[PDB]
Amino acid sequence: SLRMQHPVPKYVEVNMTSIPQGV
Amino acid sequence: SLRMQHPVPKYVEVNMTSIPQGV
Amino acid sequence: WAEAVKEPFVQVNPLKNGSYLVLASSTDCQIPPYVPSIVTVNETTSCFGLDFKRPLVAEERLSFEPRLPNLQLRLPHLVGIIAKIKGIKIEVTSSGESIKEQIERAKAELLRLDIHEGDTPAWIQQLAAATKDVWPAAASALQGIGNFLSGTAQGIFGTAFSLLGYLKPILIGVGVILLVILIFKIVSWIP
Amino acid sequence: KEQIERAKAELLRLDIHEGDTPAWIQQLAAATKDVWPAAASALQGIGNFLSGTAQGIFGTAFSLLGYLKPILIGVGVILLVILIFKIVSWIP
Amino acid sequence: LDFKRPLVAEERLSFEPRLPNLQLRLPHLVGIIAKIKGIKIEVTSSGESI
Amino acid sequence: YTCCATSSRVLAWIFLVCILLIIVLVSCFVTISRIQWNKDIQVLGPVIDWNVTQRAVY
Ligand SMILES: *[C@@H]1O[C@H](CO)[C@@H](O[C@@H]2O[C@H](CO)[C@@H](O[C@@H]3O[C@H](CO[C@H]4O[C@H](CO[C@H]5O[C@H](CO)[C@@H](O)[C@H](O)[C@@H]5O)[C@@H](O)[C@H](O[C@H]5O[C@H](CO)[C@@H](O)[C@H](O)[C@@H]5O[C@H]5O[C@H](CO)[C@@H](O)[C@H](O)[C@@H]5O)[C@@H]4O)[C@@H](O)[C@H](O[C@H]4O[C@H](CO)[C@@H](O)[C@H](O)[C@@H]4O)[C@@H]3O)[C@H](O)[C@H]2NC(C)=O)[C@H](O)[C@H]1NC(C)=O
Ligand SMILES: *[C@@H]1O[C@H](CO)[C@@H](O[C@@H]2O[C@H](CO)[C@@H](O[C@@H]3O[C@H](CO[C@H]4O[C@H](CO[C@H]5O[C@H](CO)[C@@H](O)[C@H](O)[C@@H]5O)[C@@H](O)[C@H](O[C@H]5O[C@H](CO)[C@@H](O)[C@H](O)[C@@H]5O[C@H]5O[C@H](CO)[C@@H](O)[C@H](O)[C@@H]5O)[C@@H]4O)[C@@H](O)[C@H](O[C@H]4O[C@H](CO)[C@@H](O)[C@H](O)[C@@H]4O)[C@@H]3O)[C@H](O)[C@H]2NC(C)=O)[C@H](O)[C@H]1NC(C)=O
Ligand SMILES: *[C@@H]1O[C@H](CO)[C@@H](O[C@@H]2O[C@H](CO)[C@@H](O[C@@H]3O[C@H](CO[C@H]4O[C@H](CO)[C@@H](O)[C@H](O[C@H]5O[C@H](CO)[C@@H](O)[C@H](O)[C@@H]5O)[C@@H]4O)[C@@H](O)[C@H](O[C@H]4O[C@H](CO)[C@@H](O)[C@H](O)[C@@H]4O)[C@@H]3O)[C@H](O)[C@H]2NC(C)=O)[C@H](O)[C@H]1NC(C)=O
Ligand SMILES: *[C@@H]1O[C@H](CO)[C@@H](O[C@@H]2O[C@H](CO)[C@@H](O[C@@H]3O[C@H](CO[C@H]4O[C@H](CO)[C@@H](O)[C@H](O[C@H]5O[C@H](CO)[C@@H](O)[C@H](O)[C@@H]5O)[C@@H]4O)[C@@H](O)[C@H](O[C@H]4O[C@H](CO)[C@@H](O)[C@H](O)[C@@H]4O)[C@@H]3O)[C@H](O)[C@H]2NC(C)=O)[C@H](O)[C@H]1NC(C)=O
Ligand SMILES: *[C@@H]1O[C@H](CO)[C@@H](O[C@@H]2O[C@H](CO)[C@@H](O[C@@H]3O[C@H](CO[C@H]4O[C@H](CO)[C@@H](O)[C@H](O)[C@@H]4O)[C@@H](O)[C@H](O)[C@@H]3O)[C@H](O)[C@H]2NC(C)=O)[C@H](O)[C@H]1NC(C)=O
Ligand SMILES: CCCCCCCCCCCCCCCCCCCC(=O)O[C@H](COC(=O)CCCCCCCCCCCCCC)COP(=O)(O)OCCN
Ligand SMILES: CCCCCCCCCCCCCCCCCCCC(=O)O[C@H](COC(=O)CCCCCCCCCCCCCC)COP(=O)(O)OCCN
Ligand SMILES: *[C@@H]1O[C@H](CO)[C@@H](O[C@@H]2O[C@H](CO)[C@@H](O)[C@H](O)[C@H]2NC(C)=O)[C@H](O)[C@H]1NC(C)=O
Ligand SMILES: *[C@@H]1O[C@H](CO)[C@@H](O[C@@H]2O[C@H](CO)[C@@H](O)[C@H](O)[C@H]2NC(C)=O)[C@H](O)[C@H]1NC(C)=O
Ligand SMILES: *[C@@H]1O[C@H](CO)[C@@H](O[C@@H]2O[C@H](CO)[C@@H](O)[C@H](O)[C@H]2NC(C)=O)[C@H](O)[C@H]1NC(C)=O
Ligand SMILES: CC(C)CCC[C@@H](C)[C@H]1CC[C@H]2[C@@H]3CC=C4C[C@@H](O)CC[C@]4(C)[C@H]3CC[C@]12C
Ligand SMILES: CC(C)CCC[C@@H](C)[C@H]1CC[C@H]2[C@@H]3CC=C4C[C@@H](O)CC[C@]4(C)[C@H]3CC[C@]12C
Repeated sequence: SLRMQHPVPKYVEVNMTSIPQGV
Repeated sequence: SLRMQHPVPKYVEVNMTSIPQGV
Repeated sequence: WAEAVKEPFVQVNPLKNGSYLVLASSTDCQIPPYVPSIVTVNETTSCFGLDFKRPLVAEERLSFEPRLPNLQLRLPHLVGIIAKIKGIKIEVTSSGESIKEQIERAKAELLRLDIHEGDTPAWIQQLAAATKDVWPAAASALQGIGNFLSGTAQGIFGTAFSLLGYLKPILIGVGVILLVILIFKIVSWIP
Repeated sequence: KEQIERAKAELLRLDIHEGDTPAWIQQLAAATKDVWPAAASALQGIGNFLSGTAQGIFGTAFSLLGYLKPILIGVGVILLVILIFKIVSWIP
Repeated sequence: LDFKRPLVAEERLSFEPRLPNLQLRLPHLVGIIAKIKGIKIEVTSSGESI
Repeated sequence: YTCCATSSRVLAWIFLVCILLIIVLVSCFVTISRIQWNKDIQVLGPVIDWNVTQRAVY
């Protein structure tokens, strides 16, 4: 007997935008 | 603008057993 | 204005339209550090130890959002040391200041943080952190001579140098007494 | 008396430095102008000499000779220790 | 100024908070540090090392 | 005796040279560390422009 856990790929989309002058 | 792809964890269970003498 | 802050720094504001405003001293979920940004995700995930949810689809209307002009800003090289030794939020430049005026502003202040008999190792470690970006070879040397006075033995050399530093006035005094003997003893040999 | 003994220690410790002598001398003049106008005009002159005359080469020279002070003493001491021995090794 | 004797009151069920006690070690020369700044200045944290 | 007298002489010379070198090593360190600090103060500092795309890490 030998139980194991194999990792399987995935992903989450992350958009980012700027803030001119930090305002 | 800046589009990105962040990895997110997951897993698949995998059981294994033996074959005495290779028969 | 500049102001010293505690590390690690994390600030996350949930916006009403369903995005998040992030400013953080460290990376997470691919978000760059030190520069702020408006962040949106296509599927619920945990970032900076809290849940960033996917927003509800919206209908597009005519916008009235302002678009400010962009702006490059040059700061003094040692802005971190200037903000630290004030212990309050302090003015460091103007938007439209010259290289010359900007520098001649904390120079006298900064020059008078000189080496002392009582914290040479702690001083030498500041000089390294200040020199690292300019001359990396020198930094690594200074850092070494720092840890020698602090660490090697039980810091006995640090102790020895600290003490020989404070004795300077006594040593001169003795030195002068030796000359006054030597001169007389010499003159009282010549026929 | 109380008013004066209030920023005196603070103010005394804004002393002359090897690294901004010309910029210091120009403050001393502005501070002295109302008290002693003759001295101010002098100090202001010796200010502009270290800053302006040539390409400020004298400012440079004095700034550098200021930072070297510890090396010079060290050498000076080595000369005495030679001179004394060389002198004592002439006397019969 | 005059500290007056208060009027007798009737006892009701209380909701007053009781905060935890706390020892706090300050620097030996805290008075000289506060004097040469001439503003209200941060001197330690609750849970800082010697 | 002569060896003991010679030893005392040689010891004193090495003891003198020992100090006169330490005087020169400390003197040189103070001069160089203080100049570098002066140069550190007058270097050009960083630039900030609020551009996120510029700071992307893959
Ligand atoms: C929650 O709310 C927040 C807001 O609080 C939402 O975030 C906002 O989302 C908006 C999307 O709806 C974003 O707008 C988009 O910005 C994009 C990037 O804009 C910049 O780059 C542009 C291109 O630059 C390159 O290319 C040009 C040549 O084309 C070169 O010259 C450059 O060098 C670059 O290489 C550029 O045009 C923009 O410039 C404008 O803005 C800056 C300041 O930010 C000014 O300095 C500029 O002067 C200029 O503004 C003036 O001129 C423009 C026209 O040129 C006018 O529109 C302005 O009114 C003003 O007069 C930036 O530098 C854009 O690419 C993108 O364009 C789309 O839409 C247009 C039509 O409007 C189409 O034609 C395009 O094809 C494209 O589809 C759009 O405008 C906001 O940036 C963002 N705001 C913030 C603060 O982050 C968030 O999404 C919300 N979340 C949710 C969940 O709803
Ligand atoms: C105007 O208003 C003000 C308020 O704004 C009024 O002032 C308040 O008046 C109150 C009286 O009504 C005072 O309350 C009384 O406090 C007494 C002292 O409490 C302290 O000491 C206690 C004993 O400590 C010794 O002994 C123990 C062993 O028994 C040892 O372990 C110790 O080392 C000491 O040797 C101690 O129990 C108390 O500890 C509690 O409080 C502190 C913080 O102050 C906490 O750190 C503790 O954890 C603890 O709080 C928790 O645990 C207790 C139970 O143990 C709970 O009750 C709490 O809710 C909490 O969970 C203090 O260190 C008390 O002796 C006195 O007790 C009387 O009442 C109880 C019943 O409640 C009886 O059983 C007793 O027999 C006794 O009659 C009472 O509580 C307020 O202190 C005071 N407030 C302030 C801020 O000064 C003022 O009077 C008003 N004026 C007018 C005119 O009306
Ligand atoms: C606001 O905007 C100003 C203007 O851009 C910024 O100040 C300028 O910063 C830049 C970049 O750091 C400096 O560029 C360097 O210029 C020198 C040559 O300078 C000489 O010639 C200039 C000709 O126009 C002249 O303006 C200068 O005059 C100033 O300086 C003298 C001397 O101190 C002073 O007396 C005057 O009163 C003026 O203050 C001066 O005569 C050049 O040698 C540099 O070359 C380097 O960089 C280039 C490009 O990378 C490289 O190719 C070279 O090899 C070398 O490494 C560099 O181009 C400019 O001198 C600054 N100008 C002023 C007026 O100060 C300012 O930083 C901005 N402020 C803020 C807050 O953001
Ligand atoms: C918050 O709480 C902390 C923890 O209590 C307070 O800090 C402590 O203060 C006490 C009281 O002033 C100090 O007690 C002394 O301890 C030394 C021995 O210290 C050595 O051994 C410790 C073993 O646990 C160890 O933690 C120490 O490590 C620290 O120091 C080293 C060296 O600088 C440093 O490298 C480490 O990183 C740590 O910082 C250390 O190895 C002991 O010699 C003292 O004895 C005197 O007092 C007793 C009792 O009166 C007396 O019997 C003796 O004769 C002698 O007079 C004394 O017990 C303790 O060292 C402090 N601990 C730390 C971690 O700093 C702190 O003050 C509180 N803060 C605030 C703001 O209130
Ligand atoms: C992060 O930014 C991304 C841009 O790089 C966003 O992707 C865009 O999201 C919109 C959502 O409305 C998509 O629009 C959909 O388009 C499909 C069909 O695609 C075709 O037509 C569109 C125009 O309608 C065109 O842009 C495409 O090129 C295709 O030709 C429709 O079925 C939908 O109903 C909807 O109209 C954009 O297609 C998409 N653009 C790109 C370049 O991928 C993304 O949404 C952002 N993510 C987050 C988390 O905010
Ligand atoms: C038990 C251990 C064994 C004993 C070891 C010692 C044996 C010594 C033998 C006898 C000789 C005595 C020598 C006398 C030394 C006196 C030191 C003087 C220190 C001193 O006054 O300097 C002041 C503080 O700096 C300081 O005090 C910093 C001093 C320098 C620290 C760095 C030492 C490491 C040097 C590394 C050398 C290699 C580097 C590359 C060359 C600043 O000077 P100022 O008072 O003029 O004021 C200038 C403006 N503030
Ligand atoms: C290429 C050009 C030609 C070369 C010219 C130079 C030739 C020199 C020839 C060899 C002789 C060398 C002489 C050694 C001089 C060393 C200077 C020492 C400077 C120094 O240590 O002073 C410190 C800073 O002041 C300063 O550094 C300020 C120094 C004075 C500046 C003013 C000079 C103008 C004088 C005008 C004279 C007329 C006025 C009326 C009499 C402060 O002193 P401290 O370290 O003891 O600390 C006291 C508490 N901070
Ligand atoms: C969020 O965006 C990610 C982009 O990483 C999407 O991931 C894709 O999912 C499909 C399945 O529909 C896969 O076939 C693709 O290979 C994935 N693309 C990648 C990894 O680039 C994801 O589907 C989106 N999630 C939601 C809920 O819309
Ligand atoms: C196959 O087995 C894996 C074990 O890795 C299961 O993974 C768990 O899934 C649940 C969601 O139902 C998570 O909450 C757990 O954290 C996962 N366990 C882990 C990673 O140990 C998976 O659900 C199973 N898949 C199927 C289709 O039954
Ligand atoms: C913000 O940063 C990005 C990346 O440095 C700049 O975009 C680049 O612009 C140059 C031309 O100047 C192009 O050759 C690159 O291909 C662009 N890179 C990318 C990834 O788009 C951008 O110009 C910067 N400034 C602004 C105002 O957006
Ligand atoms: C040890 C007995 C014989 C006394 C002899 C005197 C010697 C040790 C003393 C006299 C004057 C001293 C010098 C006085 C001033 C300085 C400047 C300081 O920044 C570095 C050390 C240095 C250069 C000292 C080194 C030690 C010194 C040369
Ligand atoms: C040039 C060679 C031969 C070395 C000779 C040593 C001479 C130049 C050195 C040794 C010690 C030095 C002095 C040490 C200290 C001070 C105090 C300072 O506030 C003014 C300069 C002054 C007075 C220095 C002048 C130059 C000096 C006299």
